[PDB]
Amino acid sequence: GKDYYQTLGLARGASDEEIKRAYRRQALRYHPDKNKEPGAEEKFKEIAEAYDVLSDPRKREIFDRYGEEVKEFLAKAKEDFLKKWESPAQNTAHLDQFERIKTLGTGSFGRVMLVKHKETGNHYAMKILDKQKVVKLKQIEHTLNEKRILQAVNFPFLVKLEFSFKDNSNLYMVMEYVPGGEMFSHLRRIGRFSEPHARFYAAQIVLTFEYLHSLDLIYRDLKPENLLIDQQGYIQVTDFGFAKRVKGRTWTLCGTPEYLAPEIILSKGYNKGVDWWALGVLIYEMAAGYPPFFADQPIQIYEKIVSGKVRFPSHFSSDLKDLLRNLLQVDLTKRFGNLKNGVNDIKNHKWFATTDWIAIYQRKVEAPFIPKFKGPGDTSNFDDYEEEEIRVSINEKCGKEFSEF
Amino acid sequence: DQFERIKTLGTGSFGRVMLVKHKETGNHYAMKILDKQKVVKLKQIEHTLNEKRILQAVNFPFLVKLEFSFKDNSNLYMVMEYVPGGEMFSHLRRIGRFSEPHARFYAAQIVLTFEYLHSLDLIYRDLKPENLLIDQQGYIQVTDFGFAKRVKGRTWTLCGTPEYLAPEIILSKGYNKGVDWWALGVLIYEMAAGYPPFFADQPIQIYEKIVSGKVRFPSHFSSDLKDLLRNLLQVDLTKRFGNLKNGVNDIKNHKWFATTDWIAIYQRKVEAPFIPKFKGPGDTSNFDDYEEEEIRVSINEKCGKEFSEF
Amino acid sequence: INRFTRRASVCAEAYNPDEEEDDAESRIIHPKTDDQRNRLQEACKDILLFKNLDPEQMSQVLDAMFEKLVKEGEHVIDQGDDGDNFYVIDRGTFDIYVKCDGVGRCVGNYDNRGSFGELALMYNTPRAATITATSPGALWGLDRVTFRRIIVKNNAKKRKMY
Amino acid sequence: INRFTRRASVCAEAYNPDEEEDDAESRIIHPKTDDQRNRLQEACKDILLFKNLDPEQMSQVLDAMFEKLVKEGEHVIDQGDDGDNFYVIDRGTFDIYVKCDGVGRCVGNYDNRGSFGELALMYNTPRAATITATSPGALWGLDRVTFRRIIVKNNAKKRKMYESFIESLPFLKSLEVSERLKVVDVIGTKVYNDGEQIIAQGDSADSFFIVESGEVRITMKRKGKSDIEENGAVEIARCLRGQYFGELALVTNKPRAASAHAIGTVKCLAMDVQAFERLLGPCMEIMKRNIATYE
Repeated sequence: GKDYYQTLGLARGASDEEIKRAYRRQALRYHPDKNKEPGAEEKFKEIAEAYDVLSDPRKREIFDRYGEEVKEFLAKAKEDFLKKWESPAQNTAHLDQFERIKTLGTGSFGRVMLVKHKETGNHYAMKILDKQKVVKLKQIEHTLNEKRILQAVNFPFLVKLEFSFKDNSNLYMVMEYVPGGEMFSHLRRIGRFSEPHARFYAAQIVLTFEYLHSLDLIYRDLKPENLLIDQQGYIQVTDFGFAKRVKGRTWTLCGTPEYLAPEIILSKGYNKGVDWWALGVLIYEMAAGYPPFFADQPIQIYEKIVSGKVRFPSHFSSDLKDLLRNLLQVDLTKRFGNLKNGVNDIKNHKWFATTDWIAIYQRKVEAPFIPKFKGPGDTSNFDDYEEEEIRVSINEKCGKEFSEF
Repeated sequence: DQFERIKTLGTGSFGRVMLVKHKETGNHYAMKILDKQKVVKLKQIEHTLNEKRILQAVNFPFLVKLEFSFKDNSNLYMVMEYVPGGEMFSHLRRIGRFSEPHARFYAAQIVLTFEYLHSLDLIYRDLKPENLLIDQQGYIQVTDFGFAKRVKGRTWTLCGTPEYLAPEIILSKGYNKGVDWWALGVLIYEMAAGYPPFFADQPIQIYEKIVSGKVRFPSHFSSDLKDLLRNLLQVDLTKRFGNLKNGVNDIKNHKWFATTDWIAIYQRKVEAPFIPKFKGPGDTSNFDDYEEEEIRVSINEKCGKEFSEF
Repeated sequence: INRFTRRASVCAEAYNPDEEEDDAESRIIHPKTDDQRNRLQEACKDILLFKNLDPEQMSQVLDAMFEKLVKEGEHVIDQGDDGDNFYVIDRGTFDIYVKCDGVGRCVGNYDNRGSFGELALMYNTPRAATITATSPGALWGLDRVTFRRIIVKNNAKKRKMY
Repeated sequence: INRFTRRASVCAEAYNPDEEEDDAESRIIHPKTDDQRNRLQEACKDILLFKNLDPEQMSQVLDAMFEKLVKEGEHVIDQGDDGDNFYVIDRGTFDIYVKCDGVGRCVGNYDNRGSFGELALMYNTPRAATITATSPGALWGLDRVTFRRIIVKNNAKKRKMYESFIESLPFLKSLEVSERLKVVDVIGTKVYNDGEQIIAQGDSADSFFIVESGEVRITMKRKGKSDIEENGAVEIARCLRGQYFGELALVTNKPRAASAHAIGTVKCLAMDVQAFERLLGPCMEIMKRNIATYE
């Protein structure tokens, strides 16, 4: 991470000009004879290592090659993303193919159900949406993002969505199957994870956050329901229509109504760092044992959010307490995510004493406890729901408004 | 069916209550339907029989009249005098909390009705804020008396509500008066703190709090009743200082309670500290906007031989 | 300000052991092995009802017990009918699916650990939730009628004699 | 174990920032008296949204406020229907009834305070309350459409007005298009009257500030610099709505230049190097890249 050229300020040819100035600055900053707090020793050691390696290209050649490879990979990823954005896709789906079985869960946006293919025959999930509720609210901008997100997928975490199908008054989107269940149900059943499980969850959260930030794609939506556990022993995210990348600011408030930071409640801008805050309170549910807001009226929730005060029962960890105490001001200006790379202060923190993202990059680490897989159609882990068929008349209702799909 | 109905007045586990107009005189009255469905599905004939036997020869200012009672081939309708005004819980929730005189008057009325019930050997049993009616003249009335008993004796009945119990009722232990006193210690709390007494998302926490007697001193509470609340919760009853059999020589000699002129209160003369605002016959501003459910009359005889005492 | 839940009554059968019924000393003991009783006592010696009880009553309750073999996939209890039984967590995974407003949701799976069903013995209440058996097992079917009758009879006899 | 809760999707109205055309100043006009305006301002100050708003937006909302006269026994707003209005009880008392499993339980009323349907403006949601008339009265407020439009217009004006005033400075080459928004958001606002010294003399000048509105005459004590002995108005660098000062303070490291002086009502920003040192770090290493200019 720490480039040897940027540590002391040198171009391609590290000469004996600014090296002395950098060494003097480093010595004036870090001083073992005067300073003794933790964290400074590692920084001083890294600075000394960079200084001694800058004088010998034999040790900086590997770092230069790694940086060049990282830059080439980033450029290739950006080119692929641009090509996918500039490449449309449609007319690759049909209704007479997948037959529904039962309902899995409906909400204020869509209904996920179980379907089976008529050709091969395999259980899968299908999200159905009705344009009747979207026409009244007018949310075509959020739905248009899915047309491009369907193709913008080049990572394991990114669920490779299937081809969608728009009807006269209904839309269907097939996705992968999740024999396991959701994390919210497991948390409500247990209510208190151990140390290994919490560490694994934090590592997965950091990994998915880094993956989402690499593409500069605002997550926007965030809730416990957006976290499914697959039978392979991993975590997956759902509902990506809310994602969007705009040069300017935005104002579409929709996603975290309860876990809303005090910076957006006043109808103001925000950045991707808020995604951590809205999720930080979630960690409380996996530490204390009860919900964060012990009230029912939105006024009490807003007063508790604006009032910088969080309890600390005799059940939290050592580093988690410090992490929660560091973030308490109203105007979160010293955020740990709003940095250059955004993967230094969080990884170097005491909470992540031992981590290894390379092992998870290739997907080869068995989860602590994988849900029981009782063969295909093992919908016992997921929550049940009443059956509700599609009772809509076959009639066109504004087709031009739903052309791009 | 010699009564013209107007609009429903209430629906719940206790039953249904509507408003009727006397055809022989023209006056708004309340009509409570026994239904008997839940009674046969839950067995509640003993409580009704006890209430009937009690009301057969019981009359006091803190009681509702029994004017005309009607039994059909499969239903029963009890008529009573309507008291426009509404319950005090609605006003308490709308405002927030009352003052010290209000709590003093409430405690005075509570001890008065307790003494009246003890004079003839009776037990109130159930006690909730949804059983009070304030008229315009200040005459307070109590409703819902099915949860009672003729003679105290020594039984092992289990009823009431989870929000008003004590360890003596969880494992029946007679509780000739603890159920009517221990739980009362929390009632004042409902009319003191700015939030309900019990606030938990599971009955286990409520049971643990009821078993572990400990009042949480609110952030804003008067120091006068603090000492009283710190001791209202107890196991036995003989250790309680203010708990004489008379019940008048203990509350009057208290710290805050001293100028409680019970002579003028028991005679129904002193006006209430908060009189409801009237408007017309059968007001509805104080009551909720509840709607009327599906009503059904009798068809044939199904359980008419139940209350075979009239 | 708040949803304000209802406050329905919790009345039940007024068991007056004095001149009811005709039989007497109807204990109906059902002995079993010693290992099962020893394993069940570890969990029975921690409930609020048994935390303060005479040893004789605890021994009688431990002796009186009926077993029921439940296979995989059997809706023996469903949210709707009245509830009169106390099921003890003996062995096997059992999912508690509650019909939250007509929607099934897992409350807390029990696997030879914990304790539930005691609420049914507190008062007349319908079924708590659906107990789905994921695999075969042997549960304890303790009815409500038996528990209050001796538990009150012993106290009455002790108060009459002692 | 727990009562639990639903996880329903929430919604808010959208907007097109590219649409800059709007009303001239306000559609509804109804200037009330002074006492009523003061009472409305005092009642609105208790709201959290009005804690950071400036007097300009408050006056705009007061001028665009809409008054509605409600008589006795009148009924317009009802539960279930999509909420599309908002009012405030200026006087009187009106009890609000909310549904509770088929029972319209009461919640309370207000008396020259409160705000019926204050949350409806934060997001589109069905009517979660029910109002009822009691006596003749007047309610002040504004619908959700116009309120959201005015809020978004003010936000866009505050976001776009500030930046164009720094792009002209040739010094600005390191900041990217994404950091400009963060810098504009971090910039605050402060007001200084006449005589109020912005900063005492002899302080460690190691920051940068730009004047927003109001001329600022920088002066110092005539002593070291060869000039008139009698102290007075030194011709250092009069800053105005366009000029800049404080840039030459990271590499030069010259002695105390001078001290500013706010003449009358002067509005300035509130930048800080701490916020800039979080991402790009100290500007000393960033400004060294463009050495061809300073050399």
